[PDB]
Amino acid sequence: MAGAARSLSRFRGCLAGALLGDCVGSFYEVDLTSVLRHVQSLEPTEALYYTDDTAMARALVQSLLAKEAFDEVDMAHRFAQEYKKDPDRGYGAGVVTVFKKLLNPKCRDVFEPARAQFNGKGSYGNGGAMRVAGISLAYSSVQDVQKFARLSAQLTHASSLGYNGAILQALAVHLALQGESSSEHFLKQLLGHMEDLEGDAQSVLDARELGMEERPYSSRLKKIGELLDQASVTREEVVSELGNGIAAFESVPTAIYCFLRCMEPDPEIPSAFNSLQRTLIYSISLGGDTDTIATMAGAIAGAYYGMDQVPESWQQSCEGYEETDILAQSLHRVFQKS
Ligand SMILES: Nc1ncnc2c1ncn2[C@@H]1O[C@H](COP(=O)(O)OP(=O)(O)O)[C@@H](O)[C@H]1O
Ligand SMILES: [Mg+2]
Repeated sequence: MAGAARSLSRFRGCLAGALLGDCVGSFYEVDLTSVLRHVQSLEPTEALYYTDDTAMARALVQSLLAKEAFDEVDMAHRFAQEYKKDPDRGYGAGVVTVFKKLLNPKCRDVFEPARAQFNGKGSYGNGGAMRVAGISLAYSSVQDVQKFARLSAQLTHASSLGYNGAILQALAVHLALQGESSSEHFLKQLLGHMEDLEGDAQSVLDARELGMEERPYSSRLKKIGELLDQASVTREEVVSELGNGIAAFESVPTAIYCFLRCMEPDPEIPSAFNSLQRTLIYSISLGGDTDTIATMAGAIAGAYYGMDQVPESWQQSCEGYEETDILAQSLHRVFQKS
């Protein structure tokens, strides 16, 4: 079991969970039967490549470790150089333009490329959120998590839909690292934070311009509360109400739903699977952007259940699982230990 709030086990389980989500989810980038069939093939060697989700998470974490702090110039450069070195990881069509501009040594304003995206409105993709878990490992306070989730996200994702998705994901990880909670209290804390954020005029403006409801993440969290109280919620219901898409708004709430729903056993998923495995399986069964939804659900679940629920056979199937683990331990030593 995962032990105290912000334990080493929780740190390790968080990054391993994210890696598992990316690697296993990537196979389907779908039905529950087919997923269950496919995961049997993990049972008894870095055979599953990671994608942009992990590549960016690793750069983000390496920046934090390098500076023992957030440094936007260092982080932007690490993202750009990681892309330069290994461009075929499955980066979004939009965000590669950001990396190209950052690679220009004349670029001394590292937030400006992201702001120019999509006719100056910014990306609303889930790429800011997919990599953000490291932020919550580095920072314990809600205040710092919000601040640095936003800043890290804004390096590529300047739309409030994009960066607020990243904050929500980081807040979910923040909470999961604290250990045992009712699903009620977990969801309620998230709702409260997003209601606070969606009172800001930039959030209200971005939402209105995109033709959405007035406080979008808040509305989705309320929907999650309803779904968690509803009988026999089907994949159709989840996907139609929450989404399974590349947009942050259609993937971050979904990931959180998968975590909360899978806190309890489910007779549709064999009992031999543990809670972390169940969460990953369920999230992939939703289809769509299985890679990023599973990566995000995995980060939350990993933080909550800890490393003892990370199956060696799954973990050792993933490219770079040892590097991922070292980074988690390093985050714990530098920012959690003294
Ligand atoms: N403001 C936007 N207008 C139109 N499409 C967008 C917008 N923001 C994101 N997208 C879509 O989402 C995709 C992924 O976003 P992008 O920022 O490239 O990468 P990431 O997957 O890292 O979020 C884009 O290639 C595009 O298809
Ligand atoms: Mg990916």
